[PDB]
Amino acid sequence: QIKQTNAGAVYRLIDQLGPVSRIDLSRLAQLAPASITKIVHEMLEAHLVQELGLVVETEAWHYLSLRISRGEIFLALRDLSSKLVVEESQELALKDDLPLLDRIISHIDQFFIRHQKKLERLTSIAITLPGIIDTENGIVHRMPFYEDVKEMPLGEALEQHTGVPVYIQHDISAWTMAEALFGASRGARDVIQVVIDHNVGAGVITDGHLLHAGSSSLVEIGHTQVDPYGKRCYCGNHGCLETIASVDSILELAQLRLNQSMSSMLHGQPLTVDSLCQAALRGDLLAKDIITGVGAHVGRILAIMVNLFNPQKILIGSPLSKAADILFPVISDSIRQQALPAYSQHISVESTQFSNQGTMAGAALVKDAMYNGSLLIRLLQG
Amino acid sequence: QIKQTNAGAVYRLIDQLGPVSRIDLSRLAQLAPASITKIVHEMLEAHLVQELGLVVETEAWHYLSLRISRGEIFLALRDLSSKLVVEESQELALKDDLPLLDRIISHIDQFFIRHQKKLERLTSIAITLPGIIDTENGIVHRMPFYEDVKEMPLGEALEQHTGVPVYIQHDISAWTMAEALFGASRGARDVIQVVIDHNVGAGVITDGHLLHAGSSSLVEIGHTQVDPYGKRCYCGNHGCLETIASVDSILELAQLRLNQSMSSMLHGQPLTVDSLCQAALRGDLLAKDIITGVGAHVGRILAIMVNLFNPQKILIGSPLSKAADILFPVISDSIRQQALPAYSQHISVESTQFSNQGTMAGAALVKDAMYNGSLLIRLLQG
Ligand SMILES: [Zn+2]
Ligand SMILES: [Zn+2]
Repeated sequence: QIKQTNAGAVYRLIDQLGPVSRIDLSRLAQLAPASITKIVHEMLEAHLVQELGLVVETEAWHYLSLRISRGEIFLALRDLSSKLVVEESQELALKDDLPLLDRIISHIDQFFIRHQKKLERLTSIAITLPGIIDTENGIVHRMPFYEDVKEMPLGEALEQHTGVPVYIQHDISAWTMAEALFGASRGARDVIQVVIDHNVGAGVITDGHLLHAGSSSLVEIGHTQVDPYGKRCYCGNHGCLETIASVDSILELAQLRLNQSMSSMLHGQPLTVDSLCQAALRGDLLAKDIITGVGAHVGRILAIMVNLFNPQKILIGSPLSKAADILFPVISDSIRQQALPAYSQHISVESTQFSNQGTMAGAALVKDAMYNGSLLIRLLQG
Repeated sequence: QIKQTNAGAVYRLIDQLGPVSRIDLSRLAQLAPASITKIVHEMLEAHLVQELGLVVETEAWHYLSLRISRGEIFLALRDLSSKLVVEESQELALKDDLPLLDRIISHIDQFFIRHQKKLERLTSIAITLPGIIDTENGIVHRMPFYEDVKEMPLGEALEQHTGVPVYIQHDISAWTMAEALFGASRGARDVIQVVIDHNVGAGVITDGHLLHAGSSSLVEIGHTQVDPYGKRCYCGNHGCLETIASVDSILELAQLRLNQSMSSMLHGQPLTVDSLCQAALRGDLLAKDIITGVGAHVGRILAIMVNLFNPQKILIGSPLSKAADILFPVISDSIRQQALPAYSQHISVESTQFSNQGTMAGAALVKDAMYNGSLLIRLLQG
């Protein structure tokens, strides 16, 4: 276990600083040159690492990142650098004879069969899905569009099946980790990342650490009830924030409001977050009102979170950030009016660096597993 | 450094779950039989540990536990078990000639001079107080009752003056750790402890770690907005929890509504929190209304915190715990109504085991330093 951390800490460095020397790794990782020698030599003998100084070897090593969303599975074969080999997306019908679990395995098998020739060593699967997720054990408790899913052993069934580690994460936590490693929150101690998407929620980084990291519970603010009379949520409650502020719910609402309007510009195109944001940025009062509304709800909850966590940055990750110039000040205003001035004083509401499209976040699951060394040791089996 | 972590882990499992043999510790603390003999022996030598299995030897190992409050200082001499040896309190006037740091040091000096024959080995001094605290450097940045406190190096100075380690912490943080160690939350790796007195605060442990351990910030629930039409808070915003749940506001409101409700039992006695709670339990409509009122406000925040943190235990530390039969069900019901079913399902809202009068909390600071092995390393110094 001590071995596990050390290897990962040294891999991290090679990854981040390579070309880098054995001598340098020694001081930076605070580890005896002898330990560094040992760790590095295992890495060389596995082709996890190459010489020139030390550097990572990424081509020979692949992973699958899956993403699941409403009626769709995305699959991507990628290098450990995260470079894409092949990408597919497929129908995942919402209702079917077969359990979702199988249908999933089925899609994966088809992928390997199809692109079997592009495959180098498969190291792991990174999965990113909506729902209520035990990322420790890879259990999907409940999830949004496939009503059929209850305590689904996604992680275990897939490890059993592929013989490879399965890293499963919620979309939001995955994204938070991506922004932490590669994004807008690198080397930040205290961040709250809010995501307004098909999901509503947040990841938190406190004292430099991802809250709940590698535990079986997540930050689950999207399921704090805001309407005691609202629509049923897949969590098993009703009126959850996600019910009101998810992108899909905003758009259902806009549609209903649009139906009573004959004045709105949103009548010009099919209704999409993009047209929503486009219209609001022009001063369409309906569109603006809608975005303002979401602002108020998210602001409110974010304000509570500010009082508890005292973050340095707030990252909004969302299609609505197209309308940053309406959305962000509303969030800002809530936080200023609703959190301790001393905590709320010099807080920037800023957008996320990434838009989290496709399977891009999977890289954060893998690098994370390399860095904490868990995947690393599994790899050093050979 | 590397030796520390283990030594702390080792003392920890001997402390709670002793007597326990070498080999039983080998598997529990995950260190080789050879490493488990080494650490224990040093412990047998310095007498930190005794044989029978291995028991903690504590009677002849003292620390000074300090508590600063409104114009007052509590000093108490304690067993490493936390067993009281002697306990005194002094005047600490809000304004004086000799700076506060002096008068404090001066007080401690006098304590030792006084209780000399009862002293054994002084291991450390634990200090507990309100204010903003550099828990790391023992710097008191600011603190409520002594406006003259700015950047006070309480830690540095007392160590320099006494030569013993000096652990400083905020009331609520110390209390939160004290309930997890000796109190109502023993066993939980995850706890929200809400404190409702003249101030509203909270401590949160997730994964056996104090939230904000790595900074000077507090879980400032007191300032979360519970009422967008409420009254101004000293923070500047409106409708802060504290505005309504602080014992003071509660009595303020009771006083207001009592003034018209000449049915209130609350007319026979002067208006104390206790008479209020006594009357709520006797089913007085106003008292019960007011207590319920406070409950639903706190309940709402706690619902959000549950979704944030997923604790196993919620502890209320308050005079209002006298109304637990009323306050707690209302809080429980909020959580159940408002938070993620998975998280709301088996959660206990129970009362804090201690009221944190005096110094029963310092104890946690020392125990912690004994468990991370920092004090332990110091104590194997000689
Ligand atoms: Zn929900
Ligand atoms: Zn306030």
